[PDB]
This record gives sequence, structure tokens and C-alpha cells, in this order.
Amino acid sequence: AEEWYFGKITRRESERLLLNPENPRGTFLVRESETTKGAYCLSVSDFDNAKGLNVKHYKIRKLDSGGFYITSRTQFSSLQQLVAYYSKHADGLCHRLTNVCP
Amino acid sequence: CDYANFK
Repeated sequence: AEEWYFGKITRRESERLLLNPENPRGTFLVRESETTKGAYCLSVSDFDNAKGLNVKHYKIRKLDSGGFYITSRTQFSSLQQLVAYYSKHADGLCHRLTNVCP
Repeated sequence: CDYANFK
């Protein structure tokens, strides 16, 4: 029911969705590996004058002790905590997460 | 292909 979770959408279909010019910087979605349940990626739209509209994909790593992270220095207890956090602060990303991908 | 990363 998470507006931003798109299940097993492929990398290519996720870029086609996110690359739409009406998506503001930071539009994003979370997707899952097709084979590995629980293995997630955060796909996000961005823009700069070098690459123009582009999509960045971050593997959402899992610690053995449980937990999720896209950069090891910032650990979360769940996907919702992580998405909530980067929606408030870029904290290293080029831009904070904004619109859930439509 | 490729997976972004940041410090």
C-alpha cells in the first residue's frame, strides 16, 4: 500500500517512469529484485547540467543484525524509516526525495 | 548496469 513501492518493476521500466520531464527532482520509487525477496533498490530522478534528466539507483543494503541502509554510516530499522528520512534530508543524495513516482 | 553511492 506504500505509494512509493513498485514491487518487481525492472530497472528499465523504472527509468522510463522516472525520466518523465514533469517529475520534479527527487521523484522516486522502491523496487525489489526479481529473484531475491527482500533485496530492494531505491530509484530516483535527478537533474544537473551535465547529465540533464537522469535516474540514480541505490542498492538498499541489509545488515546481518537486521536493518537497512543506502550508505553504511546511516542505518535504519525499516524501509519506511529510510524513505521517511531521505524525504526530509538529502544527507548526501543530490536531492531529497520528493514526489512518489506517479 | 550501475549502482550510485555516496559518502
